[PDB]
Amino acid sequence: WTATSGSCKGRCFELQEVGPPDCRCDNLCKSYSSCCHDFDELCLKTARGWECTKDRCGEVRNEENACHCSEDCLSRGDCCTNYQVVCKGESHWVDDDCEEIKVPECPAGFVRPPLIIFSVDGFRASYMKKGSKVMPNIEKLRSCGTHAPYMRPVYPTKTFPNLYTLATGLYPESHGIVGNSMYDPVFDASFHLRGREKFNHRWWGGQPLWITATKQGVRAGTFFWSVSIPHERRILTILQWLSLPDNERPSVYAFYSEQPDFSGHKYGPFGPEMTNPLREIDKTVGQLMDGLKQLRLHRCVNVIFVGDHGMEDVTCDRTEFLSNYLTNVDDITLVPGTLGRIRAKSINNSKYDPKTIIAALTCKKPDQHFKPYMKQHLPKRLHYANNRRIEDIHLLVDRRWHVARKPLDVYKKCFFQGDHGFDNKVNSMQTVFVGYGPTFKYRTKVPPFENIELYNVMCDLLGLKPAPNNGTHGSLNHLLRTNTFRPTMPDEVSRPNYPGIMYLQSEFDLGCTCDDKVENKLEELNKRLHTKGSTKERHLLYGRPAVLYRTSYDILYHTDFESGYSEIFLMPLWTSYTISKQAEVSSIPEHLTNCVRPDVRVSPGFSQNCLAYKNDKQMSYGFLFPPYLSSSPEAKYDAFLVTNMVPMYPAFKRVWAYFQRVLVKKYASERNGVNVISGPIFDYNYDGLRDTEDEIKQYVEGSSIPVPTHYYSIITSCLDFTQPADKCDGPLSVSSFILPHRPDNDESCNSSEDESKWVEELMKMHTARVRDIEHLTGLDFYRKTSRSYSEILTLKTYLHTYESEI
Ligand SMILES: *[C@@H]1O[C@H](CO)[C@@H](O[C@@H]2O[C@H](CO)[C@@H](O[C@@H]3O[C@H](CO[C@H]4O[C@H](CO)[C@@H](O)[C@H](O[C@H]5O[C@H](CO)[C@@H](O)[C@H](O)[C@@H]5O[C@H]5O[C@H](CO)[C@@H](O)[C@H](O)[C@@H]5O)[C@@H]4O)[C@@H](O)[C@H](O[C@H]4O[C@H](CO)[C@@H](O)[C@H](O)[C@@H]4O[C@H]4O[C@H](CO)[C@@H](O)[C@H](O)[C@@H]4O)[C@@H]3O)[C@H](O)[C@H]2NC(C)=O)[C@H](O)[C@H]1NC(C)=O
Ligand SMILES: CC(C)(C)OC(=O)N1CCN2C(=O)c3cc(-c4ccc(Cl)cc4F)ccc3NC(=O)[C@H]2C1
Ligand SMILES: [Ca+2]
Ligand SMILES: [Cl-]
Ligand SMILES: [Zn+2]
Ligand SMILES: [Zn+2]
Repeated sequence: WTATSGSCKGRCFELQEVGPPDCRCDNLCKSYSSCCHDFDELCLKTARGWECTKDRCGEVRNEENACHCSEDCLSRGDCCTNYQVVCKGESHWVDDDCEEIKVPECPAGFVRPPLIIFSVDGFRASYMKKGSKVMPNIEKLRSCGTHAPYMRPVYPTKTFPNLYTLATGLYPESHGIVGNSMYDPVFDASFHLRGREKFNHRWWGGQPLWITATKQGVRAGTFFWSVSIPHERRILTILQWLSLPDNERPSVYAFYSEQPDFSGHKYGPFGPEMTNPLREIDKTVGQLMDGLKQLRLHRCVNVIFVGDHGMEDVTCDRTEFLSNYLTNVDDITLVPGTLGRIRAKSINNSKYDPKTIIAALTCKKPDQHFKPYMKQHLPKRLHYANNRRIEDIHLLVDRRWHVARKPLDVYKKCFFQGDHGFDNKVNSMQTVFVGYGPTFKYRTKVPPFENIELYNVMCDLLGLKPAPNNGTHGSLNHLLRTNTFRPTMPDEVSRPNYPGIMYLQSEFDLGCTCDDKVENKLEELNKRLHTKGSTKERHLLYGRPAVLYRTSYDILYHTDFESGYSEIFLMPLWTSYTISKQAEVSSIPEHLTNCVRPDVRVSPGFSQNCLAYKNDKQMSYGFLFPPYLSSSPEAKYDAFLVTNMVPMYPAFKRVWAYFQRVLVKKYASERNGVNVISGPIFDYNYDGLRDTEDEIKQYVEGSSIPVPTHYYSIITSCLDFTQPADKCDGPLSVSSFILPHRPDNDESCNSSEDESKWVEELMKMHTARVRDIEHLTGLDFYRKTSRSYSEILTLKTYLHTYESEI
């Protein structure tokens, strides 16, 4: 029960939640069955429409009307948004030439520029050019404010996961909303778009914008609107709130539209029936902007126009069914659609074996429109593993496709031509961002960015201190006229050692051999200087990376490379080298194929040994700086030092050798030299963060040599490619990857062919931001450049997608 029969009179859309069992007069009361008897009557008026007409101007105030055209209307703060246009001969906001907003132009009482979030659902990024003829208001915001060509959602590209990421600056794995449908195995409860479970606060983690504001003394408008409340009402409600007295008036507001997503599901992203939903949205933006112009706020408010995700062509006939792959289809549960998630049907069966499930789903059809992963082996750029609500088995589905359990689920559980939720680098999933206001720049285009980054920015605009999030604060400073935030480099925690020659050959008993005895007054002081760092500014162009945790490590210098060697992990944390466009590839000579040499700078005790790799049949080794790319036969001996050595599965050595022998030189060709930094990553617990010495779960058999989970590389050159990588005067260009280090190549269905048909496709799939690598290594790159630090934080958030132009 709820004794809900008090009044809403004078309380229509109040900002507080009053104590039960009283009656409420806010957006959630409809959802909670808690509204006052008169709520509909008073708080949802519709009489006479939403627009003034020439025969209403200066009328008798009739309280029952939806909005007003009377003389007192501006004072009451409740006119129809076109009241000035009809009754006072003022022009629409779209019709005015935009004039730069050099300073905020706010009425008295207004301490700071308000922020209005205008969020639109399923608004595909290509709509801004393709629908530009039927969206004159939106086009003005875009062209006069600050806009990206598109904005990147988070995976899965679904509604609830994206709205709450916008709200928090968190990955879905961190905020807890990992899909529109979820099973928590500890709650033993399910979360769905339909029903009541979603109303409990235990699902929603992190701290969203409106809570962050509240706790810091900034009043917030609503971020939930009933579907039944028409969009015209939503706007007048926001405009009413802006009219309130100073100490009652919120600083941050939200408007949400269900369109164009609701139609895109029925008609597909470009159906002819899509023109009217785009017409609708542009009117609502017109109404808001005319409304702000009325109350003198259109040169004072910051507006964000933003989408949750895009929309792809998807139909029933493009459904892959699991019952065509698995005999035991009734011992699994599947979360279906544009992404697949599998768990056991019953916890009782300990016979349920994820390995057999994955084996049956791997490369079984030449056409296969999905690929199975254990969640820990998904690309790290999706950050979709670390939550108990994400099932162990995941299916990445091809764009334009679906997966289901059995055919009966499709025709009795065709009505649709659109869907979304695919991999977040897929063009059709990209969405929009426009910023318009005093605090944004004027007629400015910025590079595409991720939606995780907007939390920090909306905090700046409101003078708040952002709760801990996954954005990189400072990386979007270039969108703003003036910044609240001045970013600074983290301090180095561990300074390196610089060992000289301290050990004799005969002190080592590592089980390694090499043909290196056969070998001057000229050349001895030449290669002396290389071990002392004479060519440090050739192979290490942006400073040594900084180690941001407490450890024990050595810098080691060579003619062709320089490395950060960990005494704790017995292998380098990072290896840096520059391959110029002129450089040549050469082969490993017959006598040096088994060559591994002790390093006289590093002790036998803090060194790897050949014996452990001999003992381990499953485990061979590779090298971080590639022998193939040695600058001279004399130099090559450096590449074989035991301190350049890393553990690698034979299967992985195939991917690695082809990267080192073919791809590095080809990049150097295209990019006018490249500088590469490569290293191991240890993330056994898949939280996306480096693992400490006492979290290692795998060692090369009988050794203390830890086994990396991934291997990374960062590849940097000059954005103006007419300048060589190592003599670049301005901005830089980068691409990176995080290869999973796996004992098989089951992920690449074509792997039995030559490496040239598959390896590059694999690396493309595991593309990465420098910032992802920093989280996983505890390192900090690009310490010493000529570029501003804001420009460097942008560089670090960059992701090279290998998609063609939108
Ligand atoms: C993206 O950004 C986010 C935010 O910055 C990063 O996530 C943070 O990472 C931290 C490191 O993992 C983590 O810090 C821990 O916090 C513990 C307290 O946790 C609660 O309080 C915070 C603060 O309000 C709150 O945010 C948390 O919310 C989580 O949990 C609730 C309910 O369960 C969820 O509703 C919510 O969605 C969120 O879940 C997420 O995080 C949990 C873990 O917290 C995951 O399991 C989920 O999958 C989900 O992603 C909590 O309510 C604190 O107690 C910890 O301190 C222990 O550990 C450290 C390190 O050893 C140490 O300093 C302490 O001594 C202490 O040790 C004790 O526990 C150890 C482990 O069992 C053990 O070794 C000892 O024996 C001790 O008993 C710890 O500091 C922080 O909570 C999250 N924040 C969020 C919001 O997720 C994220 O990493 C970033 N991602 C990337 C890729 O960079
Ligand atoms: C109603 C119930 C399901 C109980 O939960 C709620 O009320 N929420 C659940 C969480 N939430 C959201 O994440 C949410 C975010 C946005 C949003 C959009 C863009 C930008 Cl730049 C920032 C944002 F914040 C818009 C609309 C929205 N819609 C909601 O519904 C609210 C409140
Ligand atoms: Ca980790
Ligand atoms: Cl889902
Ligand atoms: Zn959506
Ligand atoms: Zn949708």
